[PDB]
Amino acid sequence: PKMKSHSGTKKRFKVTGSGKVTARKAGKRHLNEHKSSRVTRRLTGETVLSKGEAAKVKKLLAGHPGR
Amino acid sequence: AGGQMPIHMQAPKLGGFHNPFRTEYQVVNLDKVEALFPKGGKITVDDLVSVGAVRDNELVKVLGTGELTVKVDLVVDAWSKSAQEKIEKAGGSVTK
RNA sequence: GUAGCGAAAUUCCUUGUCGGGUAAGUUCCGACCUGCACGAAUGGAGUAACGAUUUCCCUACUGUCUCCACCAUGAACUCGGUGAAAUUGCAUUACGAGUAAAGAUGCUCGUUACGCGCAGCAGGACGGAAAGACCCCGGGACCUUUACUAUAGUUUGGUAUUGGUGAUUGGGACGGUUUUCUGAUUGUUCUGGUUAUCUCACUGUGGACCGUGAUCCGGUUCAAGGACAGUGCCUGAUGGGUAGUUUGACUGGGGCGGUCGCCUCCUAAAGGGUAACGGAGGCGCCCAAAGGUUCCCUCAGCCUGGUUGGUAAUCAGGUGGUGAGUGUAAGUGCACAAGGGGGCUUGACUGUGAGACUGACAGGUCGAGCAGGGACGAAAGUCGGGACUAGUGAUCUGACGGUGGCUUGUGGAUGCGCC
RNA sequence: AAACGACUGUUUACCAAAAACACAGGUCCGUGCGAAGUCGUAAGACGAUGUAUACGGACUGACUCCUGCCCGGUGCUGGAA
RNA sequence: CCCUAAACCGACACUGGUGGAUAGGUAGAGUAUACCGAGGCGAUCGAGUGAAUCGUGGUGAAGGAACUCGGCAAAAUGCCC
RNA sequence: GGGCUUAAGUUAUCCGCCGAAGCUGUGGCAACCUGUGUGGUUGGGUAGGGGAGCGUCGUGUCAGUGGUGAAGCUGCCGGGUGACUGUGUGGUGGAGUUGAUGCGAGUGAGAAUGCAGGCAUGAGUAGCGUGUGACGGGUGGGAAUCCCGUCCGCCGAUUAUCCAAGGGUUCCAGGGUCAAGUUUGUCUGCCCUGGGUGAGUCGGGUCCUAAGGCGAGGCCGACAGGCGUAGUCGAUGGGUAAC
RNA sequence: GUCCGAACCCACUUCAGUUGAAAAUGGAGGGGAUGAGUUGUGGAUAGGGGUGAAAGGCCAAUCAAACACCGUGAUAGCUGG
RNA sequence: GGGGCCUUGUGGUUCUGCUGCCGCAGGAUUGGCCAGUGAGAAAUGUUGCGUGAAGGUGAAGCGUCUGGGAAGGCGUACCGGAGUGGGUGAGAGUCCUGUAACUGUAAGCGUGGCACUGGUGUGGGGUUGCCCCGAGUAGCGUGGGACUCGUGGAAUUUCGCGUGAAUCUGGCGGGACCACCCGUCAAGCCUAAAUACUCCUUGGUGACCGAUAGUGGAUGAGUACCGUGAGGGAAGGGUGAAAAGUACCCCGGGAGGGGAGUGAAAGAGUUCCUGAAACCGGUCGCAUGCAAGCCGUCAGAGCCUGUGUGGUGAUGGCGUGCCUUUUGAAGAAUGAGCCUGCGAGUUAGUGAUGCGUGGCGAGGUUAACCCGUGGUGGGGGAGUCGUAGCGAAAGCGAGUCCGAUA
RNA sequence: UGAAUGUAUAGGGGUGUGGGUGGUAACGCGGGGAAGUGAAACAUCUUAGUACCCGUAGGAAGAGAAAACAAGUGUGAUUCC
Ligand SMILES: CON(C)Cc1ccc(O)c2c1C[C@H]1C[C@H]3[C@H](N(C)C)C(O)=C(C(N)=O)C(=O)[C@@]3(O)C(O)=C1C2=O
Ligand SMILES: [Mg+2]
Ligand SMILES: [Mg+2]
Ligand SMILES: [Mg+2]
Ligand SMILES: [Mg+2]
Ligand SMILES: [Mg+2]
Ligand SMILES: [Mg+2]
Ligand SMILES: [Mg+2]
Ligand SMILES: [Mg+2]
Ligand SMILES: [Mg+2]
Ligand SMILES: [Mg+2]
Ligand SMILES: [Mg+2]
Ligand SMILES: [Mg+2]
Ligand SMILES: [Mg+2]
Ligand SMILES: [Mg+2]
Ligand SMILES: [Mg+2]
Ligand SMILES: [Mg+2]
Ligand SMILES: [Mg+2]
Ligand SMILES: [Mg+2]
Ligand SMILES: [Mg+2]
Ligand SMILES: [Mg+2]
Ligand SMILES: [Mg+2]
Ligand SMILES: [Mg+2]
Ligand SMILES: [Mg+2]
Ligand SMILES: [Mg+2]
Ligand SMILES: [Mg+2]
Ligand SMILES: [Mg+2]
Ligand SMILES: [Mg+2]
Ligand SMILES: [Mg+2]
Ligand SMILES: [Mg+2]
Ligand SMILES: [Mg+2]
Ligand SMILES: [Mg+2]
Ligand SMILES: [Mg+2]
Ligand SMILES: [Mg+2]
Ligand SMILES: [Mg+2]
Ligand SMILES: [Mg+2]
Ligand SMILES: [Mg+2]
Ligand SMILES: [Mg+2]
Ligand SMILES: [Mg+2]
Ligand SMILES: [Mg+2]
Ligand SMILES: [Mg+2]
Ligand SMILES: [Mg+2]
Ligand SMILES: [Mg+2]
Ligand SMILES: [Mg+2]
Ligand SMILES: [Mg+2]
Ligand SMILES: [Mg+2]
Ligand SMILES: [Mg+2]
Ligand SMILES: [Mg+2]
Ligand SMILES: [Mg+2]
Ligand SMILES: [Mg+2]
Ligand SMILES: [Mg+2]
Ligand SMILES: [Mg+2]
Ligand SMILES: [Mg+2]
Ligand SMILES: [Mg+2]
Ligand SMILES: [Mg+2]
Ligand SMILES: [Mg+2]
Ligand SMILES: [Mg+2]
Ligand SMILES: [Mg+2]
Ligand SMILES: [Mg+2]
Ligand SMILES: [Mg+2]
Ligand SMILES: [Mg+2]
Ligand SMILES: [Mg+2]
Ligand SMILES: [Mg+2]
Ligand SMILES: [Mg+2]
Ligand SMILES: [Mg+2]
Ligand SMILES: [Mg+2]
Ligand SMILES: [Mg+2]
Ligand SMILES: [Mg+2]
Ligand SMILES: [Mg+2]
Ligand SMILES: [Mg+2]
Ligand SMILES: [Mg+2]
Ligand SMILES: [Mg+2]
Ligand SMILES: [Mg+2]
Ligand SMILES: [Mg+2]
Ligand SMILES: [Mg+2]
Ligand SMILES: [Mg+2]
Ligand SMILES: [Mg+2]
Ligand SMILES: [Mg+2]
Ligand SMILES: [Mg+2]
Ligand SMILES: [Mg+2]
Ligand SMILES: [Mg+2]
Ligand SMILES: [Mg+2]
Ligand SMILES: [Mg+2]
Ligand SMILES: [Mg+2]
Ligand SMILES: [Mg+2]
Ligand SMILES: [Mg+2]
Ligand SMILES: [Mg+2]
Ligand SMILES: [Mg+2]
Ligand SMILES: [Mg+2]
Ligand SMILES: [Mg+2]
Ligand SMILES: [Mg+2]
Ligand SMILES: [Mg+2]
Ligand SMILES: [Mg+2]
Ligand SMILES: [Mg+2]
Ligand SMILES: [Mg+2]
Ligand SMILES: [Mg+2]
Ligand SMILES: [Mg+2]
Ligand SMILES: [Mg+2]
Ligand SMILES: [Mg+2]
Ligand SMILES: [Mg+2]
Ligand SMILES: [Mg+2]
Ligand SMILES: [Mg+2]
Ligand SMILES: [Mg+2]
Ligand SMILES: [Mg+2]
Ligand SMILES: [Mg+2]
Ligand SMILES: [Mg+2]
Ligand SMILES: [Mg+2]
Ligand SMILES: [Mg+2]
Ligand SMILES: [Mg+2]
Ligand SMILES: [Mg+2]
Ligand SMILES: [Mg+2]
Ligand SMILES: [Mg+2]
Ligand SMILES: [Mg+2]
Ligand SMILES: [Mg+2]
Ligand SMILES: [Mg+2]
Ligand SMILES: [Mg+2]
Ligand SMILES: [Mg+2]
Ligand SMILES: [Mg+2]
Ligand SMILES: [Mg+2]
Ligand SMILES: [Mg+2]
Ligand SMILES: [Mg+2]
Ligand SMILES: [Mg+2]
Ligand SMILES: [Mg+2]
Ligand SMILES: [Mg+2]
Ligand SMILES: [Mg+2]
Ligand SMILES: [Mg+2]
Ligand SMILES: [Mg+2]
Ligand SMILES: [Mg+2]
Ligand SMILES: [Mg+2]
Ligand SMILES: [Mg+2]
Ligand SMILES: [Mg+2]
Ligand SMILES: [Mg+2]
Ligand SMILES: [Mg+2]
Ligand SMILES: [Mg+2]
Ligand SMILES: [Mg+2]
Ligand SMILES: [Mg+2]
Ligand SMILES: [Mg+2]
Ligand SMILES: [Mg+2]
Ligand SMILES: [Mg+2]
Ligand SMILES: [Mg+2]
Ligand SMILES: [Mg+2]
Ligand SMILES: [Mg+2]
Ligand SMILES: [Mg+2]
Ligand SMILES: [Mg+2]
Ligand SMILES: [Mg+2]
Ligand SMILES: [Mg+2]
Ligand SMILES: [Mg+2]
Ligand SMILES: [Mg+2]
Ligand SMILES: [Mg+2]
Ligand SMILES: [Mg+2]
Ligand SMILES: [Mg+2]
Ligand SMILES: [Mg+2]
Ligand SMILES: [Mg+2]
Ligand SMILES: [Mg+2]
Ligand SMILES: [Mg+2]
Ligand SMILES: [Mg+2]
Ligand SMILES: [Mg+2]
Ligand SMILES: [Mg+2]
Ligand SMILES: [Mg+2]
Ligand SMILES: [Mg+2]
Ligand SMILES: [Mg+2]
Ligand SMILES: [Mg+2]
Ligand SMILES: [Mg+2]
Ligand SMILES: [Mg+2]
Ligand SMILES: [Mg+2]
Repeated sequence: PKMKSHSGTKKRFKVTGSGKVTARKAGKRHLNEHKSSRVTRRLTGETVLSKGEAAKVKKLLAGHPGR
Repeated sequence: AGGQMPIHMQAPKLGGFHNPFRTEYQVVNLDKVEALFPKGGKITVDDLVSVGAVRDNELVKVLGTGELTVKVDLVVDAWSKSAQEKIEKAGGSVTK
């Protein structure tokens, strides 16, 4: 049978043109008042995963190209 | 992950949405057009770019990375501004 | 906490104390009350009779014993027949003092010992039998309850079954008395609450009759109820009656106690890092100034003089470099002040981030330069909160504001996305 | 002679026969009969071919003398501004 | 045909369990017990041998619970008038 | 440990030797690096990673081979760095199977208190299930254990006799001694063959009902089903004619 | 629901057995033995249920939820191989 | 849309009543386009085909050699629309059974199809004025279920309980809802084929098993046996080509053996092919009764043998099992009495992701299915991956996104 | 024929007209409907509408001739791949 892809991984991770795995930075959904604009700038970007985490995400995606 | 909140839970969900009616433009470049129609392709068409390679039964947008030293009449579905500018500079045209 | 009872089937201390019994009595039985922690239908205190119940004593009686002996028998033992069992890494399987996974037939150093049988005894082979029944850890089961979430049942009201006619009580329709109105209303319709009636709805019932010569059942009828009850659906309450489950870890075993994230110091062995239920403390804030900027100032202590006034309030002179101070722990800092004061302000900005620091990662931290638009300063310039480092919470889901990217035939709407 | 249970009985087949259970007696609560209670989805049935001197539940446990104070908590019963 | 069993229930040709009927004599209250009757059996490995020891019985000087957690077991008592 | 001071004790110092799978010499194997004439470095190893193989079975193809003896089994003589092996040589055996090269695996066992069978160990050991047998004669290949007889002992509210339940041919006669019988056995409740059970009255049915079961219709229940009327069964009882 | 005591029913003590004669018995005593007695035959109650003079006892020789089959090759961060 | 209202049209008529002495309908052998045993508003005899169940025919070899036996060897011929097998005393194309090919089928309830018989039967155009078009239904509320959708922005669909419509200028659907547009006409019914399956029947097949395997079952197998019952549930295959199964004699009561016969073989004698290991013995060689032994190993005398290598081994040195699990085990931690057999990394996906290798290459590749009853081959490009990325997306595009066209 | 009873029905008496009963390996349709398991606990969810169960077929069944899709043209019953 076909292998299903992981739903959370589908919704959370992207794969770039060069095979890099990127996610959205965590920690900016709420409780933003005490955070400086510098902290929000650090948390508003797009993070590139480490090699091990990227391999795990690629295993979780059943060939799904990411969101 | 051993009980630690796993990456696929700690990372925030990329939100957004998908366009239900999004169409994807098969793209051909001026490098490829020049290479596959070197003898000054007079009137290239969707069928001609398909017999070369455009993956037919799709819209056949033409993009403009290249030089296009020849004169060519593209007759395709949509084109980029730089591609159009290069085409009229070389002396060709686009249609549709 | 009464009557009564009490070192008791209850008394920890405890062999309480006294008295009886014995030559000697932690037991006994009668008392004391100092009841750790009696007590009146989970009955209190008694009680003739009863007890293969528990306890103490006397007598009789005895191999229970001093202290065993002897006799006969079924096994044991020899011969003939028949003929298992658990167990089993191995074998030509000593002792001593050692050594080693800390208890050796098997290793070391020594000592002793001819080969093989038979009857015996149980010190060892950590002997055999049962993947310890205690302990802990994982799982399960059943039990309990004011654990959680449900549920049968019981119960509430609505509504359907469900109709007829009334009164007695509230809200309008509605005009046309009042006085559209603070206040009164009536009639003409409409709609709630409450309540009493009526009866080929219904009740599964009391009598009679018939199916039938049947204590079932049904039908007819009478009586009694009666739109109630019953039942369906919806709904609130109740519900260990029942069901599924949860009930953390660390830990010099576990339990109890304590602890769990963040910050500072020491341990920490002069980079960084470094554990213990190691040694000390803090944090879950605060401040519209205690932020920004610009200019100005120097403290604490000590000595002397001085109304109230004293060690110490305010004042003067002298001395005094950090020992004062710092919103808040501690350290590193800060007198060039980052400490004290005045002026003007909102940078406690928007768009950014070269380049680095630090973590397994999520992440945490610093940051030049630039644009916009400001504050302060004559300018140089400084300003993306606070001398620095704690004052915090990923994701999910939902919410508000803005934006308008998307919207399933189109236009809206609605929903979503983005910030 | 003391403790316990009044007694005869009953009980852990296969480690406990007892001071445990039962018991006669006692009290409280429920039940007006299609009873309450119980089995069952229901019809039915037991209760009972019984009718409050009965039936069901609870605790106590022959007999003698007795059974005190507390309704704040919880439960039950009644009441409904 | 077996049938208070070698034939049934116990895996056995198993010192266990299995309902009913008949059931004489003497001693005796007796269907207890002893020895016998009607009738039936000698039991399904034997032969020996004074070992220790274990089981099962027997007797015991003087003492008489000194035993032991405890008079456990045994002994004594026992019937009729 | 023996023993040692007459050091074989301590200490300073000198001269020798012993001593490892270390080093060196010699011979073989292997991995890697290197310019590729040389040479250099390396080769303990659990978990584990990489590489290259042995053996078994099936199978495509080619070459074959086999009663002048395949497979299997079992000796001897050999071979390889290993799993293993000989195209050496016998024995047993009686119908298949070898080499090359591919292909496919139910492809390798010493452990799982593993499963099945066979067989050891304990061991000629414990036991042979309450007891009283003795003798004379007989039978027989064989007799404590079979038959007959005589003594003796045992049971006798049962070790007797007859039923029910249950069993099912064990009953009788004759033949038998592999197995079974806790020994032996000529014997048997065993084996083999044949035979044996006679009812108007006995015990049941043809008669009766109890508890209880089933239950025409029926009532109840989503279905499945529950209950129950009329009935109809059901002895452990009633009724019923022989000694 | 008297007394002593056989049958009968029981199971208090002790010894033996404990690879037993026996997966609970045997020897010696012991309790009840006209009663809430005991026993034969047939029947009824069934597994979250039965029944229980109540021990969580018993329900076909292991019952804090029987047995058989099925879901099923349940699952096991554990032990073994 | 239909009914109605009309302008016409019914198969050529014997020539009946009614509507108007117009027309309508019954009528009757006869055409007849047709249509038929089907779901089709229906269902009743005679004639044309190859066959299934049984059968029939079915080609073509001898001679020598060794052997118990020829299918083997050697020589030499034949058949083949037949060389697929399986038998026969060993390995057969021509010995047997068959096979190829052809043929028969009477019969079937036969069956399928054809003819006939027989049985059954037209519309087109206009027209709104009217009439009809499936009701406790659709909807709505509520409590549940199914839809990717787990109550939600909740369409569509469904059950219980309430409530309850329009009906053509109408109803429903197009994911709340409304409008328009597009589609469609629910609340009546029947419908072959492609699809699923095998207790059975017939034929065939297997890099499937070969008696601990394969069914539990190659045999009295759901049997023996166990359980009250539901239920559980085995083990045991092989003489030889042919019984020619050992006449007769001897020891023995027999059992068993010894002679002899049968047979190629009897050490193939029925417990019978082959006959391994554990295990149990006889014989021979050496060692062993002064010795402390994880049982071996290295050194090594003597003896035996010499089939000149082998067997044995006095005596000396060194030396604490295997596995598991462990910081650490000879361990007095676990498991194993012994041998033989059996017993654990598999398989399936046009799964995911690497690598090796082969093909093709800016292209690669098919899936279902169709053809090949002749297979493993050919077709099939629907799809799918590569061919452009960036963005939540509109979109833009070698750029894009955040941003101010920074 | 017609009860109570008036209509009449229930019922009763004929007649025998037709059908039913039960079995069956898989496949079908309609309905009822687990748990172990997974989620490293667990309750939503999962397992799974699976196991099992009830009713009921046929040689196949079910479905089926648009109150359908589509999205601007169009497709034209259902089933299956
Ligand atoms: C007074 O402390 N002493 C030392 C203990 C002890 C003393 C005398 C005994 O007579 C028994 C015991 C222990 C228990 C253990 C029980 C246990 N069970 C209850 C879970 C168990 O696990 C088994 C078993 N079959 O494994 C049993 O044997 C068991 O039931 C039983 O019977 C026991 C006895 O007999
Ligand atoms: Mg947000
Ligand atoms: Mg902010
Ligand atoms: Mg956590
Ligand atoms: Mg005292
Ligand atoms: Mg005390
Ligand atoms: Mg005293
Ligand atoms: Mg009181
Ligand atoms: Mg009280
Ligand atoms: Mg008390
Ligand atoms: Mg009392
Ligand atoms: Mg008292
Ligand atoms: Mg008393
Ligand atoms: Mg007593
Ligand atoms: Mg005395
Ligand atoms: Mg003896
Ligand atoms: Mg002997
Ligand atoms: Mg030591
Ligand atoms: Mg020692
Ligand atoms: Mg030693
Ligand atoms: Mg040794
Ligand atoms: Mg000995
Ligand atoms: Mg001995
Ligand atoms: Mg010992
Ligand atoms: Mg032990
Ligand atoms: Mg254990
Ligand atoms: Mg246990
Ligand atoms: Mg034990
Ligand atoms: Mg639990
Ligand atoms: Mg249990
Ligand atoms: Mg109600
Ligand atoms: Mg109501
Ligand atoms: Mg009234
Ligand atoms: Mg009335
Ligand atoms: Mg009235
Ligand atoms: Mg409870
Ligand atoms: Mg509970
Ligand atoms: Mg669970
Ligand atoms: Mg835990
Ligand atoms: Mg813990
Ligand atoms: Mg502790
Ligand atoms: Mg440091
Ligand atoms: Mg350091
Ligand atoms: Mg550390
Ligand atoms: Mg300052
Ligand atoms: Mg702020
Ligand atoms: Mg940077
Ligand atoms: Mg920090
Ligand atoms: Mg600026
Ligand atoms: Mg200025
Ligand atoms: Mg500050
Ligand atoms: Mg400041
Ligand atoms: Mg979550
Ligand atoms: Mg659409
Ligand atoms: Mg922003
Ligand atoms: Mg007293
Ligand atoms: Mg006392
Ligand atoms: Mg008593
Ligand atoms: Mg009493
Ligand atoms: Mg008594
Ligand atoms: Mg009893
Ligand atoms: Mg007992
Ligand atoms: Mg009473
Ligand atoms: Mg009632
Ligand atoms: Mg009654
Ligand atoms: Mg009491
Ligand atoms: Mg009060
Ligand atoms: Mg009170
Ligand atoms: Mg109240
Ligand atoms: Mg008898
Ligand atoms: Mg017997
Ligand atoms: Mg028997
Ligand atoms: Mg007399
Ligand atoms: Mg007697
Ligand atoms: Mg006699
Ligand atoms: Mg007799
Ligand atoms: Mg016997
Ligand atoms: Mg002797
Ligand atoms: Mg005596
Ligand atoms: Mg004497
Ligand atoms: Mg004496
Ligand atoms: Mg005397
Ligand atoms: Mg005396
Ligand atoms: Mg004493
Ligand atoms: Mg003493
Ligand atoms: Mg005594
Ligand atoms: Mg006595
Ligand atoms: Mg050396
Ligand atoms: Mg070396
Ligand atoms: Mg060397
Ligand atoms: Mg190596
Ligand atoms: Mg080395
Ligand atoms: Mg390894
Ligand atoms: Mg040959
Ligand atoms: Mg072979
Ligand atoms: Mg090969
Ligand atoms: Mg294998
Ligand atoms: Mg093996
Ligand atoms: Mg075995
Ligand atoms: Mg032996
Ligand atoms: Mg002997
Ligand atoms: Mg022995
Ligand atoms: Mg012996
Ligand atoms: Mg003996
Ligand atoms: Mg005897
Ligand atoms: Mg005898
Ligand atoms: Mg005799
Ligand atoms: Mg006698
Ligand atoms: Mg007598
Ligand atoms: Mg008979
Ligand atoms: Mg016979
Ligand atoms: Mg027999
Ligand atoms: Mg006989
Ligand atoms: Mg014998
Ligand atoms: Mg005989
Ligand atoms: Mg005989
Ligand atoms: Mg009769
Ligand atoms: Mg009856
Ligand atoms: Mg019926
Ligand atoms: Mg009768
Ligand atoms: Mg009868
Ligand atoms: Mg009495
Ligand atoms: Mg009896
Ligand atoms: Mg006892
Ligand atoms: Mg004992
Ligand atoms: Mg008495
Ligand atoms: Mg019964
Ligand atoms: Mg208890
Ligand atoms: Mg039992
Ligand atoms: Mg349970
Ligand atoms: Mg499952
Ligand atoms: Mg498992
Ligand atoms: Mg273990
Ligand atoms: Mg022929
Ligand atoms: Mg030939
Ligand atoms: Mg319609
Ligand atoms: Mg709708
Ligand atoms: Mg709804
Ligand atoms: Mg759903
Ligand atoms: Mg709806
Ligand atoms: Mg729409
Ligand atoms: Mg249909
Ligand atoms: Mg088999
Ligand atoms: Mg074999
Ligand atoms: Mg076999
Ligand atoms: Mg049976
Ligand atoms: Mg031959
Ligand atoms: Mg042979
Ligand atoms: Mg054999
Ligand atoms: Mg053989
Ligand atoms: Mg010697
Ligand atoms: Mg030694
Ligand atoms: Mg350890
Ligand atoms: Mg060991
Ligand atoms: Mg050992
Ligand atoms: Mg262990
Ligand atoms: Mg072992
Ligand atoms: Mg083994
Ligand atoms: Mg395409
Ligand atoms: Mg049928
Ligand atoms: Mg669950
Ligand atoms: Mg779970
Ligand atoms: Mg788990
Ligand atoms: Mg159909
Ligand atoms: Mg059509």
